[PDB]
Amino acid sequence: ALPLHCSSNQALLESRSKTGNTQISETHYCNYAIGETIPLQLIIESS
Amino acid sequence: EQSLQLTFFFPLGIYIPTETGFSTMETRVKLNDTMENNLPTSVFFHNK
Amino acid sequence: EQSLQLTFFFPLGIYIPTETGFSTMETRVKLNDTMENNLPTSVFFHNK
Repeated sequence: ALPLHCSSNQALLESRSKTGNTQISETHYCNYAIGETIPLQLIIESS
Repeated sequence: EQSLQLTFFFPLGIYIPTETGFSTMETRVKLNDTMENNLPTSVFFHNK
Repeated sequence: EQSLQLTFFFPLGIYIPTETGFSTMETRVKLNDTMENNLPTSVFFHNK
């Protein structure tokens, strides 16, 4: 299956929503945020 | 006009070990020091 | 030449819980540490 853009909390999710970087996966101390593998939101925004 | 079925997986409650823990993007976010922020218990993600 | 009526809504006084509190844009602003900054009581928005 595929990984999708999830995060540990709204803290990491807000910076993801700011920078738009849903591909690169990034980790805080014990909080993690997983990068999405297909930018389907950008796909729908392009059509 | 045919349909796909893409299957997604995602974790919750994964305890990253503090013993080798770290953080990038320290400049972007800063948590408020509470153990509910210091352990993942929930997962937030966007809908459709 | 016709008219619209769009309807707007906006909160005030929402106590965001401190226990999972956080902040982005930590480098941009820095509030002066007083409880009238540390609680929302008012809401600010632009006119026409």
